[PDB]
Amino acid sequence: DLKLPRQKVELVAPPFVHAHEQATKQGPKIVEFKLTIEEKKVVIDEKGTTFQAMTFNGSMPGPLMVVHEGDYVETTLVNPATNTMPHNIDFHSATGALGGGALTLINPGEQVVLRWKATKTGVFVYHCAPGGPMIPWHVVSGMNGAVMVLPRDGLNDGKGHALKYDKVYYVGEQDMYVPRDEKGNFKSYDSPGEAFTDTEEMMKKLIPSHVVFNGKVGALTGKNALTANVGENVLIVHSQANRDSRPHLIGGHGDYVWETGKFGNAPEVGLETWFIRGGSAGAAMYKFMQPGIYAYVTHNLIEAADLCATAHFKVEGKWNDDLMTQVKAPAEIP
Amino acid sequence: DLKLPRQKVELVAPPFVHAHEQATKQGPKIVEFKLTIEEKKVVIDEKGTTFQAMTFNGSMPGPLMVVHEGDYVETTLVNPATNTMPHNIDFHSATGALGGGALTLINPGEQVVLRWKATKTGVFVYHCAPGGPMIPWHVVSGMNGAVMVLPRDGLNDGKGHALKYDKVYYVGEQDMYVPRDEKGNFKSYDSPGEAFTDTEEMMKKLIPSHVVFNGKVGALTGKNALTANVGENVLIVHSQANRDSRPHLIGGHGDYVWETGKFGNAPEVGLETWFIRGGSAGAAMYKFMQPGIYAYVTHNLIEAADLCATAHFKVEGKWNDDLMTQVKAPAEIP
Amino acid sequence: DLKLPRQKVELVAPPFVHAHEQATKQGPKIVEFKLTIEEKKVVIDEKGTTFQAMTFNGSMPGPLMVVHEGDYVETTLVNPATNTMPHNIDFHSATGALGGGALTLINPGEQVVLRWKATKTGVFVYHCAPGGPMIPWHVVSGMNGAVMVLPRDGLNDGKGHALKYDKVYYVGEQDMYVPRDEKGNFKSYDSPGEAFTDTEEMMKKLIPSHVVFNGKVGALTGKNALTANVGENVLIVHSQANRDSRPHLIGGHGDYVWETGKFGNAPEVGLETWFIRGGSAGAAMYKFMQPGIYAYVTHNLIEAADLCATAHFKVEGKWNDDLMTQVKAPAEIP
Ligand SMILES: OC[C@H]1O[C@@](CO)(O[C@H]2O[C@H](CO)[C@@H](O)[C@H](O)[C@H]2O)[C@@H](O)[C@@H]1O
Ligand SMILES: OC[C@H]1O[C@@](CO)(O[C@H]2O[C@H](CO)[C@@H](O)[C@H](O)[C@H]2O)[C@@H](O)[C@@H]1O
Ligand SMILES: OC[C@H]1O[C@@](CO)(O[C@H]2O[C@H](CO)[C@@H](O)[C@H](O)[C@H]2O)[C@@H](O)[C@@H]1O
Ligand SMILES: O=N[O-]
Ligand SMILES: O=N[O-]
Ligand SMILES: O=N[O-]
Ligand SMILES: O=N[O-]
Ligand SMILES: O=N[O-]
Ligand SMILES: O=N[O-]
Ligand SMILES: O=N[O-]
Ligand SMILES: O=N[O-]
Ligand SMILES: O=N[O-]
Ligand SMILES: O=N[O-]
Ligand SMILES: O=N[O-]
Ligand SMILES: O=N[O-]
Ligand SMILES: O=N[O-]
Ligand SMILES: O=N[O-]
Ligand SMILES: O=N[O-]
Ligand SMILES: [Cu+2]
Ligand SMILES: [Cu+2]
Ligand SMILES: [Cu+2]
Ligand SMILES: [Cu+2]
Ligand SMILES: [Cu+2]
Ligand SMILES: [Cu+2]
Repeated sequence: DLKLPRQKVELVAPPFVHAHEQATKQGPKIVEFKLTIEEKKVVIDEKGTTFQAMTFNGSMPGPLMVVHEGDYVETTLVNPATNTMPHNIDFHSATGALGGGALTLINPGEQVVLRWKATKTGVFVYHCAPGGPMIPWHVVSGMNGAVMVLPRDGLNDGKGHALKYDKVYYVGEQDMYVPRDEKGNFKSYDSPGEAFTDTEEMMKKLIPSHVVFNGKVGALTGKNALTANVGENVLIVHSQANRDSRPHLIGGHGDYVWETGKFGNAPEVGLETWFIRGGSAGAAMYKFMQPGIYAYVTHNLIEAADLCATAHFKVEGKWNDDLMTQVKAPAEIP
Repeated sequence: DLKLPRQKVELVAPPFVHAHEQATKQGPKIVEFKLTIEEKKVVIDEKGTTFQAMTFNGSMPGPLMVVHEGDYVETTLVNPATNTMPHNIDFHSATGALGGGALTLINPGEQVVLRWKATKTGVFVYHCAPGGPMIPWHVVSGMNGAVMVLPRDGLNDGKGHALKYDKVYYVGEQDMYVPRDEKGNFKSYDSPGEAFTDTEEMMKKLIPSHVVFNGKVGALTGKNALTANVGENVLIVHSQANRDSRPHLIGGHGDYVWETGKFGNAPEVGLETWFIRGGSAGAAMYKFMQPGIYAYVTHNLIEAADLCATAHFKVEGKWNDDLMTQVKAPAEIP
Repeated sequence: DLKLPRQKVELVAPPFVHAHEQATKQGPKIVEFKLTIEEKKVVIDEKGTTFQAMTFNGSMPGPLMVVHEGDYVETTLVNPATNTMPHNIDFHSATGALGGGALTLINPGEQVVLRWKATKTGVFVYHCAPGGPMIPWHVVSGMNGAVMVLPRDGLNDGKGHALKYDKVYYVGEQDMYVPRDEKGNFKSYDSPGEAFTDTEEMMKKLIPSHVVFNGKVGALTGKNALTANVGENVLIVHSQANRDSRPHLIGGHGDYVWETGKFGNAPEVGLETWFIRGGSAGAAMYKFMQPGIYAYVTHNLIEAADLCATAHFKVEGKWNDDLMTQVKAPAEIP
């Protein structure tokens, strides 16, 4: 059958990304991944609101999988008996059978092994899609992540120059729909099944209660701020499986941006704000020039500041007064 | 006056497209079309919800008109006396007089003949726009379609290679605003006029009750699924006259995509999901690689699965195990 | 310290733009601007609805600032003692300190002077961002504008040809959130502070009551319509600091469009409708071909016609019957 070398990957939780090569001299391999589904009640904000989450590998988003063009991605999807619902997986990077969804439906207690050839480069969403109304419900419950398919020569700028990142982060954005009771408090539920009727009613009204990165308000702040140093080129992969987003690095730019997320297209340069279409992943790289704190947001600022969609970067290095300076500090008007 | 050959087109209902050439050796012609407006009460979902529709040629969307750059498009717009409202037409492909709207206002019982030169290539919306608050109301009642203006040399990839499609489909997406009564059932009305006050109130809240393709939930499924064979290159024109959409072919890609819809720009390649700005048409071509059923959706999955915005393709041919295979069918976890 | 020539600019209120060069033989300068914040109650519609606005220089949007790549932009931001709140400024064109926001927080009675180097070309949002939930509130209260950073050689089409505009207009789009009382009338408030709790509650629901250009329904109509002549190339800069928009010139096109707004990228050509991601500015140029009235809208037509987002152009010149003609005026159907 398929006679290529096998390579296992140990996935790591977002926003971090498992170790990988950008450019590689390896030829095609069968790259082996395991995703174990976990349904669990989680806390999504600083007020203690709870949420019936459904996850790949315990996280929102599911972890970033990284391969190269022409690799074969062999995923063991596991649905333990401790879960209540069937689940599957649709890879937007894959060709056929509803992205794999038609070949991966598993009941609690089952697993399945799907292989797909990575013929399309870029960052792509993966998500659960059991069928019918279950599709949006599983997705907005957290069951989505992304996979990055790099060219074997690494990234380029479309003008012949290599673009090498010093680090990569994966920001998965999640629209969440938590119903409220009559007096206006968020509801808690004993199971995903019990949450479904109220949650679907809200979903159909198309206004989320929360829009978060990495599964919670504030997830990518404080101890868990993203980091960089002045001089480092950082790739930020952003996904949104269900709803549009408009990423922006406050105090920075997107030096090279693939907003549609596909490396067969040259990046755009020098963006302020870019656009992640719901159902996609995109990527932006930026070389930090200034130390200090940055915020990384969706630039619907209501969503960013009030519904949860803000991350921070803490950046080390030397301030550049040529690029920016406070000529006169705040003072009384003359 | 204008001394060119005249060619009549027999329009066909969406999602099909009237016969045309891609590349042509014909020079400019006056291409003659007729659109007859029909106001009618229709059923829009499988529950039997009704809707006061306003249409060009009896369909939602109106039919796709196809011409070549430099042709003159001569449209006889007819508003029969059996209708209740005035109507007109604005072609986004046309130059001057509000796209034609300022030259085509016709009362019931009248017709008008407008000619415009097709100086801009791409796919474009056309829609009714009588004036003032009537503009959105006529559009979201169904009065919109599209027109495709092909280069005379056919389509290309921006790198010198021809792109020829084997077939083309037109998917018109419609945001609909059907009010509900106090207990939560959709309302029915005796005329568009009677539907207006409740419908406008809802419209201004910017949340549709239904988002459909080809005028109804399920229109492009079952007997009426789109079709292809493995090896066929299919062009999918997508329009949305009032509201954004994010098309996605589940199990496929956009091999070549003009998301802004204009053929003077090279297509993007290898997309997962693309973006149709409200007030526009875009186009994507894909060469099918795998047989089976595909879904074509807007990738707000709530809209797709719960509000109506899903089409199917049924594709014939041989499965390609190199691209995808089920290595191990669902089984008990060891 | 920084030993370059200083040049003062006298800002002008939108939609007009202060005098500037496109291509220039000047080298880098320190270009001096002053922005004075004004909190004020204004009328936003033809019904007399009032609104607690917060502005740079008294206008919504704040005025367009125009410089060239490599200039240094030195802004004196003034917060008079007659205001009630602290304020600051974040330039999306700037690098470091949250775009300047971390260096410009001023209480009523204070001013501050910030300099930033214009290292990124394009049109960019600037906006207030005091911190936390105040960020969206100040922005949607009106505290946003834009800055254009031109290449020193002026604009080009990406194919070696200069693009010179005959005039430029700045259309700032504002999503506004005015609460209603129980019977359904818009509320009035005595201060921004008093408006905050009801306004934030509404904001978080993500549906504006009004979407306007230049601060009011109808602002860019009648006496204050935009103007052009047949043959003139007009640049239209469009910004939206918080929420997406989809500009469209009814009866025209975007001949050259930078929808992401950044001049290091070639423009797209021949668009019908383009997309301004919330948190950005973009630009479109069009050479008028036909006289008469045009509407310039967001092509969510509900927003355009019903919530306020329509401007007009009045264009002088000779009608071109080759491009469009009414072959037969409205007449009884035979
Ligand atoms: O960045 C992708 C963009 O760059 C071009 C060159 O303009 O092609 C480059 O990237 C391709 C994909 O990695 C390489 O195959 C090619 O050799 C390299 O020049 C464009 O063709 C492409 O759209
Ligand atoms: O696909 C459009 C894109 O292709 C280029 C070549 O890079 O031009 C091609 O298409 C034009 C429009 O059909 C032809 O006139 C031209 O001859 C052909 O090379 C780009 O200029 C254009 O943006
Ligand atoms: O329009 C920007 C686009 O044009 C290209 C040429 O294809 O570069 C032009 O514009 C640059 C920025 O103004 C100039 O530096 C350059 O000399 C000029 O050719 C592209 O490289 C660019 O993306
Ligand atoms: O109190 N129930 O929503
Ligand atoms: O610049 N950010 O809100
Ligand atoms: O305080 N920084 O976003
Ligand atoms: O990294 N030095 O501050
Ligand atoms: O703060 N005094 O100038
Ligand atoms: O029952 N009327 O909405
Ligand atoms: O892959 N589609 O939901
Ligand atoms: O069952 N297919 O979408
Ligand atoms: O077309 N053959 O299955
Ligand atoms: O289904 N049994 O492995
Ligand atoms: O009447 N108060 O909303
Ligand atoms: O063409 N404009 O609605
Ligand atoms: O009447 N013109 O929009
Ligand atoms: O400008 N002449 O109508
Ligand atoms: O209006 N009469 O043909
Ligand atoms: Cu699932
Ligand atoms: Cu999907
Ligand atoms: Cu009409
Ligand atoms: Cu229109
Ligand atoms: Cu402020
Ligand atoms: Cu900002």
